Amino acid sequence: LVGHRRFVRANPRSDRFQALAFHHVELWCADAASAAGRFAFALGAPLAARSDLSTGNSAHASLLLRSASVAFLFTAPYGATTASIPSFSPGAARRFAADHGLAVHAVALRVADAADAFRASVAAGARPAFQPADLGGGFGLAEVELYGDVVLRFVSHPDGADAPFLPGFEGVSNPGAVDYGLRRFDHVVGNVPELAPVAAYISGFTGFHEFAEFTAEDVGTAESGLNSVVLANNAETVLLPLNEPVHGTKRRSQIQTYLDHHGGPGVQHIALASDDVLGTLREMRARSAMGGFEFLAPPPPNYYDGVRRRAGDVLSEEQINECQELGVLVDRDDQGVLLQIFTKPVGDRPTFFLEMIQRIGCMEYQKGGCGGFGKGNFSELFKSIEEYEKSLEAKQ
Amino acid sequence: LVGHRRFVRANPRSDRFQALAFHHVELWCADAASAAGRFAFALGAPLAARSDLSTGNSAHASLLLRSASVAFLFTAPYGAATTASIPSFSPGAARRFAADHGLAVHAVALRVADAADAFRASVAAGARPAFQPADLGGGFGLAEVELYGDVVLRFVSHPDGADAPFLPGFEGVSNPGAVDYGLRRFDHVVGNVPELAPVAAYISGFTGFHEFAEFTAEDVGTAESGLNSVVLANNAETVLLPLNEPVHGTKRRSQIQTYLDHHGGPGVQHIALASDDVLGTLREMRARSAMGGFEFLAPPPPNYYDGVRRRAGDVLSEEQINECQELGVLVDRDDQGVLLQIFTKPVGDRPTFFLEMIQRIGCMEQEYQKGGCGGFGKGNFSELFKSIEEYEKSLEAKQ
Ligand SMILES: [Co+2]
Ligand SMILES: [Co+2]
Ligand SMILES: [Zn+2]
Ligand SMILES: [Zn+2]
Ligand SMILES: [Zn+2]
Ligand SMILES: [Zn+2]
Ligand SMILES: [Zn+2]
Ligand SMILES: [Zn+2]
Ligand SMILES: [Zn+2]
Ligand SMILES: [Zn+2]
Ligand SMILES: [Zn+2]
Ligand SMILES: [Zn+2]
Ligand SMILES: [Zn+2]
Ligand SMILES: [Zn+2]
Repeated sequence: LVGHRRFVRANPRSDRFQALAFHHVELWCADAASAAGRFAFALGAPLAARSDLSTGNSAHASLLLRSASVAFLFTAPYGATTASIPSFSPGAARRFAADHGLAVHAVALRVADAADAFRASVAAGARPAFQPADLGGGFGLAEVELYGDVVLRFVSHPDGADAPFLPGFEGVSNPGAVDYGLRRFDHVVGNVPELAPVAAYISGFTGFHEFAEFTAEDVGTAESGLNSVVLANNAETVLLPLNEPVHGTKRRSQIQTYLDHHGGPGVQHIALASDDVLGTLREMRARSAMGGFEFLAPPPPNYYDGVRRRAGDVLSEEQINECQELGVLVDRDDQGVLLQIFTKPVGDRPTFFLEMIQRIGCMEYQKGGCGGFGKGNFSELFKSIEEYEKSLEAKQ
Repeated sequence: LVGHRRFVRANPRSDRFQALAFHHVELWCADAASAAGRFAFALGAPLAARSDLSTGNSAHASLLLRSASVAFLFTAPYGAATTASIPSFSPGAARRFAADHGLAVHAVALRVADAADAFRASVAAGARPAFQPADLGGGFGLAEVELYGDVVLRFVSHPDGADAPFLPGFEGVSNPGAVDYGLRRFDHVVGNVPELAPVAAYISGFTGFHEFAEFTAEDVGTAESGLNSVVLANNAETVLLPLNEPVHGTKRRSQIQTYLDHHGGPGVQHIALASDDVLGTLREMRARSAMGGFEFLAPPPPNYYDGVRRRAGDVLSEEQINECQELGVLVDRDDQGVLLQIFTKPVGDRPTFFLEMIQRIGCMEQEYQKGGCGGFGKGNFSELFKSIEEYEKSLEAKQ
């Protein structure tokens, strides 16, 4: 690493396969009904598809939530040839729940062809997880190891909006379901003990290029830190941050806390983009009291005087005041404005959480990664988590 | 067993300890947050208390939901033991439980006069011990015995008190904007077992709970399947514990055997939550269905509701009967009480555990309702049983 300021952005467009978009993210669950049901109301992502006993699948229970291009898959084992996801392992899924509580199993990329992505990845050092399979109807599926037991899943299928999530999934449209304006996955972040081997491995087999980086001096506190690199596809629409702890500090790094509590590497957080995040957050906050998500404590009021100074030329007073009311973090550069906020942990352990983001700018379609990653927001997020961890420590 | 019609109601008040009320039900989870979150908005039972890392407990993560006297506890192991608020918790047993059963009830808890007394009287009358009595501090007592399979009967005792915690070490939660949908109390908790006779003898034996009602396959079965049921009751008939067994040799598998097969042994099949306005409650619950709330079994056909008009039209308004029809509520009536009952579809992934919303109308006697008002109805049970059988058939058609 050289640090955020010294990193010269480039884009060689070195992808080894066509990484078109995030397709979905799959959580392996103790109970898919419980997780999907909670997430549906908490995020405004209505049930869109199911594959389970009611669809003839006795191998696994899968529920798909959608908010526009946000697609969350919740899969749990029952107590085989009927599986709609042939990579599914009941034993592994059962162990996963015990090992982590709620957490991400698979990060799915839509690719031109699953077999080609798999072949190109494995020829450039990817560890195979699931050999390519024809799912029928022109669908391809393959998986390789991403970090720890999280897999990178390749999905290919013909263009067409009649297309099922996957063959064997049955559509759902609930009378009176609503969304809260979530549009797409923005980024998916992994925590690992050692960054350099994982970054080399993933960039190696994907051809994904460095989009950004952050050292402890960029985003850490007096007491703790991390190092981060973000890998990106050619269009910089698929963004995969990677964090490692830094050791020898006054406190333990929140990334090491994660590894300790999670029981190994995994997805720390998933960022969900909205075209009006302030509106989205108003809806999500209304559901907080009745089992929805909560948000990390906002910065003090003086922060929001800074937001005026730094971003008052792009954001209206109405938006800035709403940012303050909702506890949103604001960062800007010459291309974009970043609005970001983090939930409290979404399961039992202080591990996995979610992020709501809006990128303002770079209108052309919007250019991928508009506004990049904000050093200012990053350092506030990090401080936020550190403070959260201290509160937990204060009650021992 | 002689069946519902020939069974002669008698209350010997033979409780071997003071069974004051249901206190809570505990679900052991691999993921407590997901279940508690969904249940909170599905049931209108907001988070009321927690014991977890944020309260200094590094042994288990516990969330308590409350709607008035309805109290659901969700507990999961963390990935220390001295920081537990529930000293009977075992991370190993909870992990095996979740792997074996998925989302399921582990503990049925009664408020008793004293936990040690309940345990002592229970064990002396044959109860299999699960957790020896312990003092939790603040005058709280906790003890456990085996109920059926892995499910324990938990005894909780504590002083009468305005702002006493659920259990010592649990911190209060009050969300601004929290609401409830009018659920008031637990009505009954139902166990499915392979053989009713030994379990009924065991529980009645150790508790001194008396027979409140019974049903045979001829009472409630279909042309293709059945069950047998007995209901046990405390002295006040406020704590009601039905027990179901399968009947064999029929054209289809009993839904009770379906439960055992998919659960992997005996367990809690369903829990009935009472409301003083179940139709009002159900409207609220149904408004949440589209966004991840619970769903309900399909209503019976119109001719059934022509039935409820003839059977109960004298004591129900047309508005109530019409709403029962809209919502798929089943209606039964005896000489004392009217029963309004409806079942959810399975509440987790497996077609095992489900919930019931019930209202009992009558037996008003300050102002209090007599326990067990309306008893259990042969009519409603038959239709609930038929609903499950129909549900199962829809599942099988998709193979
Ligand atoms: Co982020
Ligand atoms: Co019932
Ligand atoms: Zn794992
Ligand atoms: Zn490997
Ligand atoms: Zn810790
Ligand atoms: Zn910058
Ligand atoms: Zn900045
Ligand atoms: Zn005592
Ligand atoms: Zn005594
Ligand atoms: Zn078991
Ligand atoms: Zn049989
Ligand atoms: Zn089955
Ligand atoms: Zn009767
Ligand atoms: Zn009747």
